[PDB]
Amino acid sequence: NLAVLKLSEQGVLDKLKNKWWYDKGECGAKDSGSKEKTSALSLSNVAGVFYILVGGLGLAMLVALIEFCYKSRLFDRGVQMLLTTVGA
Amino acid sequence: SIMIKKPQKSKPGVFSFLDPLAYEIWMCIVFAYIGVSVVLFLVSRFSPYSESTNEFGIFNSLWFSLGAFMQQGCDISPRSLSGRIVGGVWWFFTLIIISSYTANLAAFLTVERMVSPIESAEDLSKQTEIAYGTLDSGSTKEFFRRSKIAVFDKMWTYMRSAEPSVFVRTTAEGVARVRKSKGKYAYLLESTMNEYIEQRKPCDTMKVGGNLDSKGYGIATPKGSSLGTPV
Amino acid sequence: SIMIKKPQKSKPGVFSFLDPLAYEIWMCIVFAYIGVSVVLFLVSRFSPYQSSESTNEFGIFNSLWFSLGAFMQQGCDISPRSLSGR
Amino acid sequence: IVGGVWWFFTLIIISSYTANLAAFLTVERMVSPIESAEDLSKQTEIAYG
Amino acid sequence: TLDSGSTKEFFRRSKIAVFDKMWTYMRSAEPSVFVRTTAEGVARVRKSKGKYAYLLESTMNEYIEQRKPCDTMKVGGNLDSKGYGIATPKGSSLGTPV
Amino acid sequence: FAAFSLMTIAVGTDYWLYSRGVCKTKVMTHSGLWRTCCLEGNFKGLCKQIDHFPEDADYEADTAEYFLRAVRASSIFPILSVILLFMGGLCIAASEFYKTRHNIILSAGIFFVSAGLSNIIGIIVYISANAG
Ligand SMILES: N=C(N)NCCC[C@H](N)C(=O)NCCCNCCCNCCCCCNC(=O)[C@H](CC(N)=O)NC(=O)Cc1ccc(O)cc1O
Ligand SMILES: N[C@@H](CCC(=O)O)C(=O)O
Ligand SMILES: N[C@@H](CCC(=O)O)C(=O)O
Repeated sequence: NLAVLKLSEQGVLDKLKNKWWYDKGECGAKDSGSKEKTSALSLSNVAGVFYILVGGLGLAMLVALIEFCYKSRLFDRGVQMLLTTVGA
Repeated sequence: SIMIKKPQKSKPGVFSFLDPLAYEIWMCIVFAYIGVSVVLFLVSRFSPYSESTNEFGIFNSLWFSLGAFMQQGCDISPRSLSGRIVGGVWWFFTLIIISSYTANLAAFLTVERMVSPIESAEDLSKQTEIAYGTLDSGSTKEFFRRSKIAVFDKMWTYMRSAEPSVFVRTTAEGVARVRKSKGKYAYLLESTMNEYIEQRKPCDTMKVGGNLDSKGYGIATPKGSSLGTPV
Repeated sequence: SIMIKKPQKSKPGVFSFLDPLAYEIWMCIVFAYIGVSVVLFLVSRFSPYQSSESTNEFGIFNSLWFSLGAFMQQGCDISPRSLSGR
Repeated sequence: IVGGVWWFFTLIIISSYTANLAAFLTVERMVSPIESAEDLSKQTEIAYG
Repeated sequence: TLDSGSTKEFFRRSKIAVFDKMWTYMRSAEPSVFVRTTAEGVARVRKSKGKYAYLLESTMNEYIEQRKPCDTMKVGGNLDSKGYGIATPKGSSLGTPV
Repeated sequence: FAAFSLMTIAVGTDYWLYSRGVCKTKVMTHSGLWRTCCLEGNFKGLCKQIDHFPEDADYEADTAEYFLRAVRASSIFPILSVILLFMGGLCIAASEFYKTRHNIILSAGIFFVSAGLSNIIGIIVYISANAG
């Protein structure tokens, strides 16, 4: 009972805990958590941008196709008043 | 001082400005360039109904896409609905990538220096990866024996608990051991030895950290002879 | 204490380009875009006084195009050409 | 094919220019008139004892 | 520190060299860096304007932090592992049931 | 015809990339689409058929790492290039017959364009899941 208090007073417990937990920092994140790598951009980062690009291409082409489909074969100034009243 | 194998640094090549993108991205952007311009051409010249009213062709489109890509403006704009709705997508495409480019080139143009490994010998007490020894029958070896600083004590503990022998018999032996260890065996010697090894070919060695103490070379005489005071 | 495994490093997803700005800010962007385009349309085409209405080329759709073009750093061909839309 | 090359040039140049401009306008480095003295031999201006 | 205090006695009896120099500065004080009560030291640090630090125990520290006007702040980590307990006169019958 | 030939060759192919891997468990790799065939070892030319089966933290419906793999180890976008490309080749071959309607060959080039679009998507997803 007296001896354990002597150890806690003189910090031998701290010293031993440091020796058997903190001096053996071995695996990964403890050692390499405070370092720095700059960059190199890979394609896996930027893929949805290309996806949006190609999808917009297909959408625009579809719009032109149905435009030519329509012009191969608002309305009633008048009922525009009905539309704006029901919209208001 | 501490002497370890100098890590081989990379030199920037001639084409060291295309660095913050990868070659896959550089080919994909070219492919997308071709595709966007030809789709714009297809939607442009499509018999609208008269025909020579619109101004877009393959060639106009080919450099329209480019002058949209690099921020240089253009000469004309798509006026059809679908031409506008594809050009907006190309605008949104450039605004991400070229911003990424400049913002990352700003990162590449800040640092080029290596992260400087096991410095100040405290990690030589902490890790168990890179070995290290001294010269046998040597004052440094006796210094780590008789030393009372706790980090040096743990270093001496690791050195006496060695499998195989971390010690050597001569200086050039330890030199060749570190030149062949590939960052796995450190060495300890004196700073003058260290800088002389540094100033020779093949310069593959490197001094790290600072010093540890203040030793001194002197002239040695047998105790009590008449040569002492005149020397 | 609770111990479980290590998890795997989740790389960022597809819609990660718009990440550095918050969704509310994007919403206010869209609303301001629509509002600015509509207000510019209102400022033009306001019986400008035989060209008494076609003095400008700013239709509603043209103004929409102008706002979108000016937002992403490529100016379009047309210009506001008169006071109070500018 | 002159102009597009010139555009590629202007992009890669000024993007490199505007990388860290703000660091170059607050530097405030020193002057250090002499170091290994020898102008204490050469000039007559600054005394020393 | 707090006078008649275990922390003050700890810095007296301490043998770690940084704490020894701290105790040296504390005993070589002009004027008295010590106080007589906790709230005295509290008011001294609240009026010192970054010129007088204070030492106390972490529970006291976080309780002072969670009150108005919140103008105080815990810095750094801990230093040791103390513990509160129940105290009895030596040898009475209350010891083991408590 | 040359485009159709090159696309069918590139699909019917075990040589796209070269890396360091294995041949058949339980080395410079002659890797391709699904036959991750190999060379320069104990045996040269034993073409293992590859698919997806990692040993992960049990991603349940992690879509960007699951549906992506589903499109990867079933080349639908690359094969659709062959589909549309021969479809457009059929239309340009049918240019002569049933002619003088000045409308049919417009439909032809649409397939060639969209086949290229499928090709570029397939290249993107292949590089993506290689780095995946
Ligand atoms: N009737 C008869 N007869 N004839 C009539 C004929 C008339 C004729 N059609 C006619 O009138 N034509 C008129 C056409 C005129 N159109 C010209 C319009 C051209 N406008 C182009 C403007 C493009 C501006 C590009 N801006 C950028 O790229 C900017 C500027 C910069 N900092 O470099 N880019 C950036 O800022 C990038 C950037 C941003 C932030 C940053 O921290 C770092 C960066 O690199
Ligand atoms: N001058 C030293 C060199 C070897 C050492 O430092 O241990 C000696 O003669 O002992
Ligand atoms: N619990 C401590 C508080 C004062 C101090 O830490 O010095 C005591 O009673 O002594």
